[PDB]
Amino acid sequence: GYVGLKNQGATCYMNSLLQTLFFTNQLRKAVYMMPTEGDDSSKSVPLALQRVFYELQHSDKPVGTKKLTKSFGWETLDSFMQHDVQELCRVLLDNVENKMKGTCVEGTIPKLFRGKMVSYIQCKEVDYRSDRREDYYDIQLSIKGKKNIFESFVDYVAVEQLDGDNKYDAGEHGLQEAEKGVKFLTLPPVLHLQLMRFMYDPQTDQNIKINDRFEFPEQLPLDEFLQKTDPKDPANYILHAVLVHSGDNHGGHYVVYLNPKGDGKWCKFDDDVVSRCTKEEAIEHNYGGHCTNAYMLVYIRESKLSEVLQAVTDHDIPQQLVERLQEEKRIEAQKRK
Ligand SMILES: O=C(C[C@@H](C(F)F)n1ccc(F)n1)N1CCC(O)(Cn2cnc3c(cnn3-c3ccc(F)cc3)c2=O)CC1
Repeated sequence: GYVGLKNQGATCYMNSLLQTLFFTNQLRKAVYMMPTEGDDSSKSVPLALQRVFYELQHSDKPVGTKKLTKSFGWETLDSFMQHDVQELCRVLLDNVENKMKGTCVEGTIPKLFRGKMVSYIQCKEVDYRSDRREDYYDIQLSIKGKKNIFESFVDYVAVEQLDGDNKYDAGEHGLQEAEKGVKFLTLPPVLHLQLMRFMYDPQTDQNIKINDRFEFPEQLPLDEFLQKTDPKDPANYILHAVLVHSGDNHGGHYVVYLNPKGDGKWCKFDDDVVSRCTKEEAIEHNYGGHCTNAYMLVYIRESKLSEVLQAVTDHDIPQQLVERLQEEKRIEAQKRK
């Protein structure tokens, strides 16, 4: 049923992320609604994303991404090497949130992808506490020395002591013994997790890939990490996508596994070749140990699954957008002949 993206070795994780976003159907529908009719054919990242999405949705042949990469200005070999995957996501989703501003789909990116957490300092021997709320669109999880996603989460919210050299400064009170930590207030409908497999190394001043075993489940209960649970919306997550990489460097092989409709029927998207695969190939096989493994995972909250993955028909694509892309295709085929 699904079509691939053309191979573009220098773009590393880009293709895998494009598919991930394409299959967040509620995002996709919102993308098709952006008022792009006036945009510049070659400078508009919102237009270029609509074009990629349309073509992934209608083309029988593998879809191209050069107009997209031009639009957001990452046209060099090391544009992709100087950035993390989530930084690409931010560049894409921001352009798109901004273009949806003032429209009926304003607020769609925050609604899907944004959560809130509290970061806090608590002094031990005096009453003074500081709470600060931060929003996040993604979470970077540590995997070195952790067996599984559960353990990463426990480490994320684990309390970090501050004393001796590392003491905290409590103004009125003094420098003080304290505890530092984070808790989640909310977890969004679509949860983007990056795994910290690529880490700086001082002993050799260079980033190295860590290929250790790291287990992640199909079904992920996260109530334990919330500051306050909701008994009417339990934080149960369902695995949607597994972004995978083989080898040790930016020359390696990047693929993504998805179960697009949430029903546990999986596929592997390996640039232009899309094929059915087993649940075992998408999940277990990419734990690592034994250089092929996952560096980013997408989960969808169970109570939102129906909404996030609502069907998208061609009726959901304004005809002004169809005509403009179909005219582009007409003229390319014309210069071709
Ligand atoms: O495609 C690559 C490079 C290749 C490597 F082999 F050249 N790579 C493939 C897998 C992997 F982990 N790195 N990357 C895209 C995937 C990547 O962004 C995942 N990632 C994301 N954020 C990280 C990683 C490590 N630390 N952080 C991080 C942590 C906190 C923060 F505020 C910002 C970034 C990380 O490994 C790491 C770099």
